Amino acid sequence: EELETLWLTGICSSQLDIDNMAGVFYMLAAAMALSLITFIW
Amino acid sequence: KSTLWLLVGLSVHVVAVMLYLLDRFSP
Repeated sequence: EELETLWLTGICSSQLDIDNMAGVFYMLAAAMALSLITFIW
Repeated sequence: KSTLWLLVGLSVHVVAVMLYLLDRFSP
C-alpha cells in the first residue's frame, strides 16, 4: 500500500438546465394545446 | 491571491402574440 501510494495517485460547477427548459417548452405547448381545446366551443 | 435568457425573451415574444390571438378569438 505504501508503494502504491508512492507510485499511483488516482485524482478525478456550471449552469445547465436544458432538461428543465425542455419541460418548460413542453408545458407551454401543453398550455396552448389546452387553449386550442377551449377554442372549439 | 445568458443565451437561454434570450430564448426566454423570444418565448415571451411568442406569448404576447398568442395572448392577443386568444383576445381576438375568445368572446
